[PDB]
Amino acid sequence: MESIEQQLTELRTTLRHHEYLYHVMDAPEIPDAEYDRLMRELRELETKHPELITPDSPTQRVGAAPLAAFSQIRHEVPMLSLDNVFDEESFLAFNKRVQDRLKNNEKVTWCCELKLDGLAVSILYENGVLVSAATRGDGTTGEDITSNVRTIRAIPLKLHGENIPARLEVRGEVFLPQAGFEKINEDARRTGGKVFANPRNAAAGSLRQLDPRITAKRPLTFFCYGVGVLEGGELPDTHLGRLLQFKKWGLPVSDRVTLCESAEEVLAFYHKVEEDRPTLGFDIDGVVIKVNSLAQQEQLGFVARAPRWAVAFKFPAQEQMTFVRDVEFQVGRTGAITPVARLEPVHVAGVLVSNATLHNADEIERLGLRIGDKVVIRRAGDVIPQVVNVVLSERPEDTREVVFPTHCPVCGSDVERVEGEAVARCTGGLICGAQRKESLKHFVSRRAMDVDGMGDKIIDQLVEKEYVHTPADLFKLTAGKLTGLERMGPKSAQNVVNALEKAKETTFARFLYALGIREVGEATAAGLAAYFGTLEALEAASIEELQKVPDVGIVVASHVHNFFAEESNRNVISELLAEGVHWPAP
DNA sequence: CATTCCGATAGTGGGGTCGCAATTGT
DNA sequence: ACAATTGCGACCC
DNA sequence: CACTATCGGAATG
Ligand SMILES: *OP(=O)(O)OC[C@H]1O[C@@H](n2cnc3c(N)ncnc32)[C@H](O)[C@@H]1O
Ligand SMILES: [Zn+2]
Repeated sequence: MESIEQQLTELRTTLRHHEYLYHVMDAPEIPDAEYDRLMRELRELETKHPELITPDSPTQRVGAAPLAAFSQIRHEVPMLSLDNVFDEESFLAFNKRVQDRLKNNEKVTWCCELKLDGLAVSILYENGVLVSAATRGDGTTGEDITSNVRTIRAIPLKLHGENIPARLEVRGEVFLPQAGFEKINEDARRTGGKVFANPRNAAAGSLRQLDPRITAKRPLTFFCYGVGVLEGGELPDTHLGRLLQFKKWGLPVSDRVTLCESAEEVLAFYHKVEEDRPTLGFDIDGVVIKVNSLAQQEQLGFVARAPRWAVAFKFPAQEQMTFVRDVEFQVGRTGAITPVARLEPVHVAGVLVSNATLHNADEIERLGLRIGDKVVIRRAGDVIPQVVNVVLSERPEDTREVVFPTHCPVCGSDVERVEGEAVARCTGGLICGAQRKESLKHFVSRRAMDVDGMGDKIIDQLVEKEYVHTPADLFKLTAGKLTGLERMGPKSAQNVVNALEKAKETTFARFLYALGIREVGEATAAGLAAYFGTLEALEAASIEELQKVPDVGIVVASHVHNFFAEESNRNVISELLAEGVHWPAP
């Protein structure tokens, strides 16, 4: 309610104060994640009132600004994923889905783009002025990388054409072309520097640098592919049309973007790009096919993790060979026992591969895999290690059978492989230390209670030393007790207590998900949350009423019902609430 | 309607690099 | 008593 | 980030 001038000055005062403490204490940086935040808030208010900007304002920073801790930025519009298709048939299925859905909106035109291989970045432009830039994070909240993005030559600090909207969030890929990647490695080996493994991870590392001066020396570039929040302007209903407009604003846009009228045209485009792939000058992992019309785009809507109007049409992945040195079994929070191949380290498409999931016992039999076997490996989708097949012809004289454990490798309990099901799991329950660990690990994960600083190691030790038994115990911990832990310390322990405290404020959906109810993942957690609104109506629901919730049948209904039916869980929840955990009432 | 098909999730798995701070070295 | 290493978790794909 | 099993619900005969 306080006037503009009074708001500007209160932001500048806090900013100039942080800079003061920085110099005084002779600090290495500004440990306050609230310095980058305040700065973007000042920029947002300033671009809004270009006449209320002073030459003394921190926004007119004359030279290198003081280093500051990374802050976060919320995405009004989610930065989701893409459903993948790997072959012409997979695409035709996608095409059928889009068609069968739409009601005689017949004219479906496909906008086709290269799927660049770097990292996603969202850039907010207010009245044509670049105010902030953020990564994707969990889709809702991402890291503020404004300082690093400002050093990217290809990204204009201000747009220029006509009808520039009041608010325009530009989404695209930041990346290192091959020549830039090689230039950086040539410099690393010349000096004592460390060389990067590939351009994707090098580009990402560059944007996580605390000191922008270092980022400025990385020849990062950018390409627009979409839009986030949009307010004002006169943008067209065609996706291509919009990119064409961005290009006119001065934003960088790939000249390869094309329009296809049929599925055959899309396929032709796919093979065309596959052929010129080596002449691009940068890496790609495929092409993105999307409904060009923003209207139809809205009719198709999104699913949990991705739009229904687009797919990433990926290229086949580069294969390599190596051998299995061993197969280990890891226990998950729901008791699941997953086999993992330990491989002889081999380089594949830019990275060192040492491990690959084997999924389950059926997969191991399908492959006929034995310890010692030679295998064909590949980074599926150009990211994840996958064991394609065993090379029988080269099976060593001496190989060892892979024996699925009949007793959990942790608590020793019996393993259960239910009739007709493929998954085998540990039956120890609360007795199993691996389940306890994985469960607490899941409770603390980014899409759950999001407790920064709590990882596999700290959790392992807390469960090992019997300090924690249930989620509630996590908040009873004090700096004193944490300080005396392996790889733990005074400030380190304080950061955890702080993160735990901050984690108290959540949402019903995240809390529900954090509880780890069988078959209740993030999507179902949100559905149940939105349906009942309160933890009361939920645990008071019957199996028959639970089945009224969309996408919830008897399996889920029963698991949910049996979960709250247990006093055990009732007190875990009640204790968490007692501990302080809470969320916005509907 | 009984089966089969399929869209959408759940659950569990991988590697690179950087900042912070625990830990080791001068 | 700082300075240089390096374990761990964040957080990219 | 990818894969597979599984669940819920739509499609098939
Ligand atoms: O499945 P996923 O999470 O890897 O995919 C989402 C990411 O795909 C990238 N990308 C690259 N090119 C495009 C185009 N042209 N359109 C939409 N997305 C694109 C993004 O970086 C995104 O996060
Ligand atoms: Zn066990």
